[PDB]
Parts: sequence; structure tokens; C-alpha cells
Amino acid sequence: TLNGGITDMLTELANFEKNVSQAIHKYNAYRKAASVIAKYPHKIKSGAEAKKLPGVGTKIAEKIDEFLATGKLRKLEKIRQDDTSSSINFLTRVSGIGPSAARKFVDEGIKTLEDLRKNEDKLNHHQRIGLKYFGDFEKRIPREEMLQMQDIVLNEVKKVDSEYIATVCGSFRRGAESSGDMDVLLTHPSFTSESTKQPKLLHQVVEQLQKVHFITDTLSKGETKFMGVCQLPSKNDEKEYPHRRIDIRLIPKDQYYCGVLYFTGSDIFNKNMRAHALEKGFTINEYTIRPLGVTGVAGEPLPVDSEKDIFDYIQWKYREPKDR
DNA sequence: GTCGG
DNA sequence: GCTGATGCGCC
DNA sequence: CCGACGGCGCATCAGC
Ligand SMILES: *CC[C@H](OP(*)(=O)O)[C@H](O)COP(=O)(O)O
Ligand SMILES: [Mg+2]
Repeated sequence: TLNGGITDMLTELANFEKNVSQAIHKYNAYRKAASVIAKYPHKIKSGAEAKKLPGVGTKIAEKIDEFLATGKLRKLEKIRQDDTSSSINFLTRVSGIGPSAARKFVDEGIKTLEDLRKNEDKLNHHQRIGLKYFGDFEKRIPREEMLQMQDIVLNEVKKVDSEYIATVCGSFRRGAESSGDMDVLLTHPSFTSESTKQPKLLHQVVEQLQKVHFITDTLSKGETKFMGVCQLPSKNDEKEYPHRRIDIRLIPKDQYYCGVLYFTGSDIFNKNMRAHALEKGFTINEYTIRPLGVTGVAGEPLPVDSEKDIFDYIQWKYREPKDR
């Protein structure tokens, strides 16, 4: 795209701040500045020009000015040549290894995947799985597979109980050619916010999907949400499919469609819809949609039976998952 | 790092 | 054995 | 000039 050099620089600076410096806000800033520049329909000639965009401040401008003039950034070259920084930045790619564990490993002389395999005793359950499917988790999922994966989930959910309502959200629901992982939202007439659940409602779906050898491993499981690994059935004639990340979140029926809206995305869209709601005098979150009183106090949660209901409440024209 | 009170 | 703090991850 | 910038489910560990 236009200004591929500047965006890469910023995204590289962002990763450094998150993984090495452990400054989450600086990371979010550099990410913000990188995204707005990526959409920009020109080629930035000066830092003063880039500063006119929202999220680009004084310091990023003086960075853009340096990059365009010199070709490479003085700071990043210092980070690139640093053994500790680059090593810490690598390990954080492994699922279960955040900045904290990463630094702890590199300080103890563990820098590469070879070292992680050699020292599996020092890894937790999550990190072991993160290492096992390291390459597989960095592969994107083509829509062709996601469709085949969906059919298995929805049918196997139907196999346990007909009353279950399974909805695959994320990029896939917006109709993207490729998706990062599978994000499934589950609910049942039995489960609501007021009247609590008898457990083994999510479990039965997870236990069923394991029975048909779809779910391979488990990263985390509890009452509400589950996180683990799944694999499509080997065609036998062809080579086996790569392992994929799956998430199954069990949500109360009354606040399902409020959940479906939030987990459908995108971030920019939710941020714009939530911003408009405040202008119209309503407050929406992951869970519920509520009215803001005269004094600016949230009332009782309003009834919702679809996504349309939320769009109606804030007198907004219904947008299809394609245009999110 | 950038924004807004 | 319990309860709170903290790392990690989602968009 | 200075505080906000994501609140939460689950796994793990510290402290009692
Ligand atoms: C690149 C500009 C940085 O500003 P921030 O608000 O993190 C630094 O202040 C410049 O110093 P460097 O990081 O040592 O180059
Ligand atoms: Mg600006």
C-alpha cells in the first residue's frame, strides 16, 4: 500500500514498546498512527503533513521526517542490533508467552524455539501447546475452510441439543476471504442473566466436539468461555490440515444479540456506533443496551431479541455484516 | 505517545 | 486450603 | 501540566 515504509517502522516500534519496554499505551499509539497512515490515499512527503491526521503527534512527525530523509530510523537500528530486545520480541509470538515470561526466559538464556523444546519443564500447559502449533497458529484460515469448520460446529451443537443457538462471529461473519481464528458464540433458553445455569452446558458441547476428534487440545476451560485448538478431518488422499485456534463463549439468551454485535466487529465500527449512541442518549457495551438519564445515569437494561433492536433504539439505519 | 480536561 | 494479585489474551 | 488510555474469564502463584 501507500507509505508501506512508514507504517512498518511504526508497527515495529509498537511491538518493541509492548514486548520489550512493557508500555502498552505507547504500543496502542504507534498502532493507531500506523493504521490511519495505511488508509491515507497519498504518499507522505513531510512529518508536518502526517501530523494533520488524527493519532499522529509531534514525536511520530519527527520520526517520519527522519525516515523519509535518511531511509532508516536511528532508534530502530539500535533495537535491531540488541540481542535481548530481538530475542524477547521473538518468544512473544509463542501463544502463552507474554512480555513478562519472555523477559524471564531471555534472562535465563532461553531465546529460540530449540531452547523452549529443550526446556519444556519450565513451560506451562498453554505455552507447551503454543510451541507445539507455533507455525500453524501464524497461518491464516481461508474462508473455504472456515465454512467447512462452521458446518461441523453447528451440526455437533445440534447433536447435543436442538435448543442451542451457535453463531460464528469475527472476520468470517463480515465475509472476509481469510480469518485469524474461529470465534463461536453459544446460548440456550435455559441460561439467562437473572436465572443462573446448572453447569455442564458449555462442557457438553466441548465434550461432544472432542468425541468426534475436532477439538485436539484445551488452553483454558471454565463455566462461561473456553479456549483451545481444533483440526478439520484429514481427507486421507490429501495431507492433513493445519491446527487452528477456537474460542467458544457461552452467553445468556437475553444479552446474546448484544454479544453477537460486539464480537462481529470491527473495532472502528463498534467505536463509531458506541460514540453515536451517547449522542442519541443510550449506552451500549458487550452485555446490554441501556438509556442514559437526564443527569447522565444508566437505567435498567432494555429488552433485545435481535441486532436490529439495537439499531432501532439509537434510530440508526441497519448495516449488514458485509458493511462493518 | 497522543489526547483532552 | 483459601483468597487476592497478576499474567495472558481477546479485538 | 497531568491523568486516561479495556474491563474481564481463566490459569497460576504469593501470602496467610
Ligand atoms: C521516538 C520519540 C520518543 O518519544 P515517546 O513519547 O516514547 C523518545 O522520547 C525519543 O527517545 P529515544 O526513544 O531514546 O529515541
Ligand atoms: Mg492531529
